[PDB]
Amino acid sequence: NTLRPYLNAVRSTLTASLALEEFSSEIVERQSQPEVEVGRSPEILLKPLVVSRNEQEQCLIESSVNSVRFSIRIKQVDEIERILVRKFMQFLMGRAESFFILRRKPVQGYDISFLITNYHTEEMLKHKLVDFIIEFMEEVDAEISEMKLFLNGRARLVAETYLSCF
Amino acid sequence: ASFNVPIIMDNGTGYSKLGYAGNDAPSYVFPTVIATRATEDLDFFIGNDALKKASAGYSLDYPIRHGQIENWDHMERFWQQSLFKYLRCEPEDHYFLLTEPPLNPPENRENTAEIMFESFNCAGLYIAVQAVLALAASWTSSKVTDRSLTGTVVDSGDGVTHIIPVAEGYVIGSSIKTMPLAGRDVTYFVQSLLRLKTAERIKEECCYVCPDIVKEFSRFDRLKYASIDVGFERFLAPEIFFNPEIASSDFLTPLPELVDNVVQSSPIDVRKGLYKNIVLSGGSTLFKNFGNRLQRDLKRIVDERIHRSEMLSGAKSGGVDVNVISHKRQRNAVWFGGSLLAQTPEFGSYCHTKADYEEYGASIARRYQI
Amino acid sequence: MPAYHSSFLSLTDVPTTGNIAMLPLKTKFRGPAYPADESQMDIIDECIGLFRANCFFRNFEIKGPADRTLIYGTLFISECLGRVNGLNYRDAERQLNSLALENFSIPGSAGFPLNALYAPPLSPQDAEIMRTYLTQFRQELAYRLLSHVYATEKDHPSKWWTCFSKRRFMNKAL
Amino acid sequence: ATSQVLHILPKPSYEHAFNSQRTEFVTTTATNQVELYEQDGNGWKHARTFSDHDKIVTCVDWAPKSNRIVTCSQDRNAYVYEKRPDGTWKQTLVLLRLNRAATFVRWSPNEDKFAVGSGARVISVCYFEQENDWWVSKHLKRPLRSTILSLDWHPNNVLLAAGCADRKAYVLSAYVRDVDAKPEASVWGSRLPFNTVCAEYPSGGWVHAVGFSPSGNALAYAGHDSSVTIAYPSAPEQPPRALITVKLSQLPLRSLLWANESAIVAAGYNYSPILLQGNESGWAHTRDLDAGTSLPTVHQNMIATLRPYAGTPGNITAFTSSGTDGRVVLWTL
Amino acid sequence: IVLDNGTGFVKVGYAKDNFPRFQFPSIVGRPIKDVMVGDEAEAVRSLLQVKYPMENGIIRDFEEMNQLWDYTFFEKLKIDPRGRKILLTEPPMNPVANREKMCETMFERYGFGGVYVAIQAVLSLYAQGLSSGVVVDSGDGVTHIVPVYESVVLNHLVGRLDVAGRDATRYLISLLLRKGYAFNRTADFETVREMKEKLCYVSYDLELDHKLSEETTVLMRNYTLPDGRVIKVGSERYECPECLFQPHLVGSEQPGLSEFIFDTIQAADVDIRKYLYRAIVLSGGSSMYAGLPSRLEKEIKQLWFERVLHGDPARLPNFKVKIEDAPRRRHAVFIGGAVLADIMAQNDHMWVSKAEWEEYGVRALDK
Amino acid sequence: TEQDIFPIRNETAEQVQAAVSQLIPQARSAILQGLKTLLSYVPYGNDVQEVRTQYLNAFVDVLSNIRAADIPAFVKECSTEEIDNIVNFIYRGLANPQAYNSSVLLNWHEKVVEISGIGCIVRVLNSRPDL
Amino acid sequence: MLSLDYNNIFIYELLTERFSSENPSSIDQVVTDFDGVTFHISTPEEKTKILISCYPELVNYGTLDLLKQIYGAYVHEPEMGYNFSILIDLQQLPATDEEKEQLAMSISMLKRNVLAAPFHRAFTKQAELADLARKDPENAPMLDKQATSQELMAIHYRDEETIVLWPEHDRVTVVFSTKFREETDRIFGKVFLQEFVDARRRPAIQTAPQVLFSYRDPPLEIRDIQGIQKGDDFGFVTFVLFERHFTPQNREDCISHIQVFRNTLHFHIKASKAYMHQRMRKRVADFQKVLNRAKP
Ligand SMILES: Nc1ncnc2c1ncn2[C@@H]1O[C@H](COP(=O)(O)OP(=O)(O)OP(=O)(O)O)[C@@H](O)[C@H]1O
Ligand SMILES: Nc1ncnc2c1ncn2[C@@H]1O[C@H](COP(=O)(O)OP(=O)(O)OP(=O)(O)O)[C@@H](O)[C@H]1O
Ligand SMILES: [Mg+2]
Repeated sequence: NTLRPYLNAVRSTLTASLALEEFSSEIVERQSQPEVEVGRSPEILLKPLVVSRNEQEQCLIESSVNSVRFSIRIKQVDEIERILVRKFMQFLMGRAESFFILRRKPVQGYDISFLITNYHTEEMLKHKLVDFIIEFMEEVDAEISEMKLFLNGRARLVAETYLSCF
Repeated sequence: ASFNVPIIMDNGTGYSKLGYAGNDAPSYVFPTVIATRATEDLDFFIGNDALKKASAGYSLDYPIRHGQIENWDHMERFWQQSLFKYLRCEPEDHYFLLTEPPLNPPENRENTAEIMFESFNCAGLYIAVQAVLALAASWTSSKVTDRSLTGTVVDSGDGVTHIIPVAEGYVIGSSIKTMPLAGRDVTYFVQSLLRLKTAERIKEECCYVCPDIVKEFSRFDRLKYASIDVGFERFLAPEIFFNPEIASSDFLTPLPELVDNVVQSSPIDVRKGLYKNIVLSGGSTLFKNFGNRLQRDLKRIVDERIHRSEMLSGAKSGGVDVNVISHKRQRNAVWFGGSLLAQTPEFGSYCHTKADYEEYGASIARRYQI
Repeated sequence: MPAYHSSFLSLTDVPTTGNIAMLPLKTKFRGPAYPADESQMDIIDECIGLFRANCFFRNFEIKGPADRTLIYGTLFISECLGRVNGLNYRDAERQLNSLALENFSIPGSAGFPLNALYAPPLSPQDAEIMRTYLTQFRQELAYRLLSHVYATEKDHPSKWWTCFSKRRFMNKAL
Repeated sequence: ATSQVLHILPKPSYEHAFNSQRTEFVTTTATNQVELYEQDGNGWKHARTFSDHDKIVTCVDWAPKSNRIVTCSQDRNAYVYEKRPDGTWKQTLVLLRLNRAATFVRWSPNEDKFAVGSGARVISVCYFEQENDWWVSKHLKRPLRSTILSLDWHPNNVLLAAGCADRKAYVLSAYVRDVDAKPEASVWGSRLPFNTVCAEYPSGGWVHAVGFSPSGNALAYAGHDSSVTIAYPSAPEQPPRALITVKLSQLPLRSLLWANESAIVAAGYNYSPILLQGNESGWAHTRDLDAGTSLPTVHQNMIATLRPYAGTPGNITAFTSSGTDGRVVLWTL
Repeated sequence: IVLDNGTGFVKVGYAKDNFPRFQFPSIVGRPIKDVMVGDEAEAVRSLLQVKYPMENGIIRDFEEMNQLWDYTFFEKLKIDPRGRKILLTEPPMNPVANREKMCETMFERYGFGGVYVAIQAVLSLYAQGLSSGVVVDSGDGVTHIVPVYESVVLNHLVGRLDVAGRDATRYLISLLLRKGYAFNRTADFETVREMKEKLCYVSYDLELDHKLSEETTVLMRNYTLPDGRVIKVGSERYECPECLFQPHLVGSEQPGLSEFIFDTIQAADVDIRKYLYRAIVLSGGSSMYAGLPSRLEKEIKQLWFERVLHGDPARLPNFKVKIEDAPRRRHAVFIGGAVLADIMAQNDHMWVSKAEWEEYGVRALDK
Repeated sequence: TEQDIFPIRNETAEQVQAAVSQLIPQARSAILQGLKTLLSYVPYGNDVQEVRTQYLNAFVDVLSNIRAADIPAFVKECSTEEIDNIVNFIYRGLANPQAYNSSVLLNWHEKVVEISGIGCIVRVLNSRPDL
Repeated sequence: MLSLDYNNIFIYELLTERFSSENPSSIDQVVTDFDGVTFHISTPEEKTKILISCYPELVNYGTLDLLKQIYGAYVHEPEMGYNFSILIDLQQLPATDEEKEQLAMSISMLKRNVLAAPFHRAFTKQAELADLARKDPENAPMLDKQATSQELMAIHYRDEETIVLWPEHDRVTVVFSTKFREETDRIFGKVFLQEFVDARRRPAIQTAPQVLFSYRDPPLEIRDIQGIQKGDDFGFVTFVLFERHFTPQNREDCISHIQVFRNTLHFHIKASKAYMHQRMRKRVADFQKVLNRAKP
């Protein structure tokens, strides 16, 4: 099982890299802006760490002083799971105001990308969110598996109720 | 295919309206409720079916509360069921239309658009305000007999009433005064003056409207048996709303005073037009000899505002142009005007098709036009 | 508003006493007022209608005697209707007489609210005048009610006239 | 073993800012407003608040000897509050021209001037101008080239430290001509001029603060790379005699200091105060102050800046710490 | 002591004061006194027809202004109208008839023995300690600008921009309406103004603005209306002040706040630009937005090194565009006048006191 | 490069491109023995990219072809520099899971994080700008 | 609901309400059903004469015989529009015990009744072929191959839809067409049509007909049709009708069950999509609750 080692590794690296501090943009005055979107910010950004357990799934763990980013590529082999996760991430990022953390336009080449700032780290605990990330990932995986398993029942029921009428 | 007959559906509390354009009577009417109950978790009645199967409907809760959509998981089910098993309509054949109470929030409007667009994979969405939909129905009268979006929409419901003026089509909800008094007040009044189903049957069978009780009583001494006697209750019923003190002294502010305050709160420049013509929404405050009663009350209350102001200020203001027009059948007139508004060739020039959504998402779902 | 206005009192001249004024009318018993110029419309007849219309009202703007007399008439009519609501004609007339031509002195008795009855009390210089006026007015109103409400039956008044006496002026019914 | 719990303070503390007698502490609330409390039976209580600020206040300080209070924010300027004899706190502004927002402020030992952590490429210092009511401005462009994060004032009117953003640890000096304080010579620099620099110590990453032994020598500093470094300079042109870099295994820390002449204590992101000895030819970690390492530890959040205790200038054997969720604690040893 | 008659609002305070004392707007009501004034016209404006006599540097309600000044001298100052002196200043480039009428009034109505009518821009520039320079006086309705040199402003370089706070608020409400909401132009003109200065900040980054607005949520905020409804504002917070830099968007063909300033600067000789470059400041609407100094500095640098003659950035440090950002830019001219009136008080060389009160001859130019 | 980066130009040894090959050869010939040579010298951050990629691939292959019976022995028997270097190497090798399996890499990362400390990951995160 | 109704609920309710009512009022409604059709329920002149209101393809083929034989003399002028009007009166009824319900059901199923005429000729041809190849089982293949490609008819009930049918020996097969305008709907239809053919393996339902699938490789015999050829956004499914199901004893229910095959699939797909949306909303609510609880 290569799932628990990867989960432990991502949890540990996230807990180690989660360090948000207040910083004023040295370019523009009296406007707190990010450090991964505006300008370049060469001497502030850290090395983007990445962890992977397979070829179709990975997560880019980027770090900064006040612009830490995080993204994961959900596993997908068939078109069913592909379109399922596509629609799920679309509907989840559409109403980004609910969580106040998710983004609207994820980075190119990825499915979903989160976003955390100093305010988000102070309004909530650290280990709580660290565990909630893994819990949400596992719950999304299980829900996708169920939906894949939930369509067969409806399909066979429709088949049996449409062929038994005669 | 961009030319078929559109569909108008004004879903709200209690009874929900739904049908087609180019008509005068509703095709279906029933209360908004579903008889919700391993697998096969989709067997639940709707409308009259649920009202009859309540025996085993297992707590047929209501899916709508205070007009605003609160249970989307059940609202979508109700919508799809009413569209498939009670309308037999093809979604990929013509345009659609949704309902939204006054001041509907962008969040809820976008949620409704997204749940009614991607779920059924339709093509064409359109949402408007109840005020404009009700005002467009009064165009059939000989007063306007044209397109003139200027006036006020006083929605008097069964539970509560409200008013939402419109300034040249744009409803300005900055100053509004709602009247909690509704049909329930008159129902309780009638029930108390005779010491649910029987009360409603007695209230929806005979209801007079008199200028004043002092004259109603004088004319009464100079009557009907159904269902068990009647009397001055028919004369006192309507006054319960005109003079709240008769029914409930809590909201002493009467209807004429509320209308005057609402029309005077806005700038006078636009109020001079708003006070010209007004239309009532729904068919609750539609009693025999009712509209003219409110017109007389307003033209009598405006005395101390016009005649006295002319002498106080010293300027002849010939603003005698108020003329209230009452609908003939407003019980389901919320879509009567919508049908005429959608039958215009330019109805499709202010909508969004699949090409305007597939490459834009749920962003363009709030800004509309006439 | 739907209240019953006085339409008789003014601010020019009237035989007021304490907190109310005088209203000459036609009556059989002794009265303090004098004969009016014409009997086209007496005040005792309009008071009955005012009370019948205001029985289901909240209150009325007390403006001198115009409102005090109307409130007194409405209260008297309500009391008469409650005492002869569904009783025999003989007992009803007996109670009406015992309430109109009784020994009731000037207003200001205990138990009942003194503010709603008569705010400014003026017993001296008008005691007998006010007493005889009240007696005559009560007798006339009681007789007029017994003659009008009484239908063609064997002294049976209108059912609604006695069944619509649930409320009173200012909620002074229970 | 030893612990203490005060007002939960459901706001980002980031500071302690004790008073002269250490009875009226001030703390920020991520807003222009300020929260002040007074001593009460087994706890504090709300006493007064400050206003007139535009953006969130970041750093404040109060010299115990003078009983003054100075504040700064990201509003292009800083304010100073004075104790009014009527029973309140006065407010006064200082005229200083800057290009970016400030991040940190530190008072002077002898209470004659102060430094501000300007986010621009220059550092400013102000003082009381004679025959005037406002405080003159100041700026330096030669030594510094990037923004600064932390600041520290050596026990003197010279050799003002400065924590630059880059991996280098810069150090400046402020010697005003009007100020009669003579710049006595030391090991850092003899007869140093107005503007000068001692050495740019390359750190193992970021920098959060700089330490100072109670005597004055044995400079130190920490960073985000979970490591602390010391220094023993012998001359402004010679290299350090002993440059030992110890890397702790736990999470990094910030806002270090020198508890004793040899022992050093500090805290930060890690949920446990560290305790280690110090020598000129040796170094090693002994243990942590926590005795329990939802969570087993006491502080279940990030630790904020750490200030020392009154004690004695030579040794204090005590300090106080807090976090982003308040819950200030007054440790010992 | 003195005051500053403004178009929209007006201030008043003692001379050499640390901060202003009174602040009242030029919006008189009409119904509680006979005619609302200041507080009586603002707090009770719900049942009174408001009116703004001062507008566009001119006036139309003479009795209204008279009552305003009477109430001011009565309550706001608590000093005798004739046993005291004042020093006012109208907007720049104003007509001479208004000044003559103000002098005649101050002389023959209140009995003032000594007054003074100077230029507000001159006082705003002197408050910062500078005798020669420029000032961006973005008024409430018109943004007037004029240079200063040798204690006198150059009338040739005088101008006025069509942009102002009114157009800004109009575009803000229009964007809030077209964004999905259904508001009115006059439904609530105070909540929009309170939200603008509270959540809007000018930024000269158009490529990054929409990017951060459509790719992040940190820009989103939560504002509370007066009734209780929770309203949201997104990318419409930074686009509001953009109308100042793009007059064409408000329906007025104009170069811009920076383009016009440049065209006026390089319009004069090079001998004055050397000192005018190090005096680029603003006092009013053009000095209160967040991020305006950096934006205008970048615009000036761009139009400097890419407008006249430049092919490479080999001499970008030769020209220094000094753009000072005074925190008290709103009361800059007020403080300047308050500090200047004290130097001319004891001075007996002012040909106004004892001459512009009752001793009026046939010449009134030296005023 | 100019700031926040200690090494700037090391053409003296970078242009040679021989020490890395010599170290990789001994490790390959030997393949608790790999880390001795593979970690004795880290790829010097410079303008050389092919040699660095080859050394990284060789180190990843050596780590994969190692005895995974009792890793704790070598995990505990190593200096701070060695553990930091191997952690950084594992982090840089886990970026391309197509060529390598990454399972052994993730296992070694988890073991060194749960056996040594919870600060090695944070220390390796702040590495050189181009090294 | 697991089976779509074949009778219009609106008409089935209006007729049964007007038959028992005693105050018929004016009606000016315009109801539309599936397959792109429109109805017109209104009275031309009087208030009681209820005048209830792709077609040329069936007119040129011949379908009015069965409609007339089933409806009697209730036909009326073409009434330009739907092209099939009917005159009904609520005063000259023959009885009210069950004739009212029968007439209501007939007027409601008029759609299928009109769309069921092409099946009578197919039934007749199949019976004739079975009678021809009854005593001589041999020689049937070539005769059947020669008795096709000429009698098969194509129905055009939509701008893009198309259904064809041709007779066989001892059985009869049909084929449908569909046009999916989305990838998720395409995948749903694919999995549904796969489960359909996979379900027949069960012995309890082995007696059901055989169903095949063809996405991009349509039958070569039907490829000669002038309709749409093989396409990427198209899917054809073939069915078979045996004699046991095609027997006249039970030939009235199978036709109505098959006439709603194109809509049942889309209805079930949309129901599944609604269930997916509901589950997603539930998960989002759970995540929001967890996030709100994460606060201190
Ligand atoms: N002619 C009439 N005169 C008086 N009352 C009537 C008349 N017609 C209907 N009503 C009553 O008016 C009330 C409101 O009817 P209406 O159809 O307007 O409700 P509604 O707006 O759909 O209600 P809700 O807002 O609760 O959904 C009901 O009690 C109804 O029976
Ligand atoms: N917080 C704020 N930030 C920026 N602008 C603001 C703020 N509050 C108000 N404003 C705008 O400031 C303008 C008025 O500025 P001010 O009162 O200084 O003008 P003024 O000096 O009276 O003008 P004039 O010289 O034209 O008479 C209006 O556009 C107003 O909406
Ligand atoms: Mg309604």
